[PDB]
This record gives sequence, structure tokens and C-alpha cells, in this order.
Amino acid sequence: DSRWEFPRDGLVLGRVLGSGAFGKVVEGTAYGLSRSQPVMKVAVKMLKPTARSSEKQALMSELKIMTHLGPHLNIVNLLGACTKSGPIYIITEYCFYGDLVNYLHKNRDSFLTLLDLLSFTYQVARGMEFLASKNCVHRDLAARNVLLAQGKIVKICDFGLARDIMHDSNYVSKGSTFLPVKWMAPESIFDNLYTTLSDVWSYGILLWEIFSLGGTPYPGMMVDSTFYNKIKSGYRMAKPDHATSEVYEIMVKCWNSEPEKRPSFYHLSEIVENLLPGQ
Ligand SMILES: Cc1ccc(NC(=O)c2ccc(CN3CCN(C)CC3)cc2)cc1Nc1nccc(-c2cccnc2)n1
Repeated sequence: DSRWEFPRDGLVLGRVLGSGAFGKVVEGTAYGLSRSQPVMKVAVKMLKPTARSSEKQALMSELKIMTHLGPHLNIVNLLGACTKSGPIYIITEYCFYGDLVNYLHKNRDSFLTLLDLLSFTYQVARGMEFLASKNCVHRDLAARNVLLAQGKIVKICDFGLARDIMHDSNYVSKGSTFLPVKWMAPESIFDNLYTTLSDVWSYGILLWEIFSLGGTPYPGMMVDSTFYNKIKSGYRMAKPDHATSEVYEIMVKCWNSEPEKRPSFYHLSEIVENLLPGQ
């Protein structure tokens, strides 16, 4: 679709927001991208000189997925792309608060309120519901892949090539790659099965991050055969400090050993809605 093409001369590139071995996301300003706001801040994803054909394909593939998914309030939204006479650029909206983990850390003292945490929980479920409805499996759902926009609107994202998986402790080496094992369903780690149901397990881990104000899952527990054995044995985390007992129950239901026993994202949205004063 060429409806998304944006002239390169209308895009000003700024500071780096995220970077990996082969890709990066940078801050930007787009002129004429919008009739309403002719001077608009944006985020731009692009390859680095170090990248090869395999990565170029991946970026193009990512853009296709993005063009194909429709827009949703809770997914970072595509605004345009630069695909001619140059390296590909994917342009999205800019999220004022940045990633959720850093935001939560910055706000421990203010704690931002518990209702805010519940809203985040509700919004993520709605975004995931949207992705699931499109038969799209995320595979890396975590607070580090949740952005927060103005008005405290969560925006689910996937850094992808823009994440240094090799130097990030959250990702563990496996079969010539690194995986966020502490966030993955057992059937994913051990049986290479990825489904909307395995995303639900990650969502549970995400809720633990939210209600620990950005703590590390399985704190002090390194990833090894013992950790793997504990997970397979049905071991689950304790309740984080700021979680209520209903929020903890939700996490536990997301961590069921049997994927079919996990609630749907649509169901999760309704259960969380029942915890909110607002109807
Ligand atoms: C600029 C850009 C380009 C592409 C994307 N793409 C995605 O966020 C994304 C989300 C979901 C999918 C779906 N996909 C399904 C298949 N599985 C395996 C992967 C996920 C794909 C891409 C985001 C962005 N935006 C982005 N990315 C990282 C950080 C920021 C950012 C950072 C700070 C402040 N404001 C914005 N902004």
C-alpha cells in the first residue's frame, strides 16, 4: 500500500529511543503528515549499516503486518513509511512517557495510583484482544514492550530488531538466539508452541511487573535447569506488593499449565473491568 508512503524530506530524525545490533528506533518530527497537526512528533524504526538481507526482510515483513492490522487505541499506531530510494523507515506515533518499566520506576515515589495500575492492566488486555482477534501472536509481551502515551493510554509495541537481545539480561541464550524465558509459557519454551494462549501467560507475567512497580520476575532466581524444573513443576510467583487479591487471582489463572484453561483476552478485559469503579 502506497497510501502510507511519506516523503523523506518531510521527516526530521532525532535522538535514539531504542537500539539493537541491527536496528533502532529514533525520535522524529514529521511535517505535513497530518492536516490537523502539521508539526508532529513521531517514532521511526530503521535498520543500521551493520544489518543484512535477512534483517531487511524482517523489517519489511513487520511493516506489512502493521499495514494489515487495522488501528487500535492500545497498539502503537502506524502513521507512514519511507520505502523508496532509500532504507526503509517505519513511522509511528510517539509515546510521551516511553516504556512502561522506566515509567513505573520513575513513579514509585508518587505511588501514579493503584487505579492507574488497574487501567493499565485493562488496556493491555484490550490491546491483546485486538491482536488475538487478528490471529496475531505477539511472543514478547512484557512491560518493556508496552509504551505509555499522553493521557496514560497504553500502547503495546514490539521493539524487535531495535532491542539488543544479546546484551539484555531479560533474554537468555537458546539454540543460537536469546529468549525472554521468564515471560514465556512452558509450551513455548519446551515444545516451541506459540499461540494467543501463550501470550496470555506472558500477560500474567506482565501484570506481576505492573504491580511490583517494575520489579524483575522471579527476583533473585537465575534461569537454569532448576528454574525450568520449578516452572514445569507448577511453581508460580508470590503476590507482588501492590497487587490486590483479585489481581493476584487473575495472574494465577493466566499461569495455568494447560493452555486451554487460560482465560481469553476478551474475558480478561471483562474481569478487570469489574474491578474498576468506573462503568
Ligand atoms: C517506530 C515503530 C516501528 C514499528 C513498531 N512496531 C511495533 O511496535 C510492532 C508491534 C506489534 C507487532 C506485531 N507482531 C506480531 C508478530 N510477533 C512475532 C511480533 C509482533 C509488530 C510490530 C513500533 C514502533 N514504535 C516504537 N517502537 C519502540 C519505541 C517507541 C517509542 C519509544 C519511546 C517513545 N515513543 C515511542 N516507538
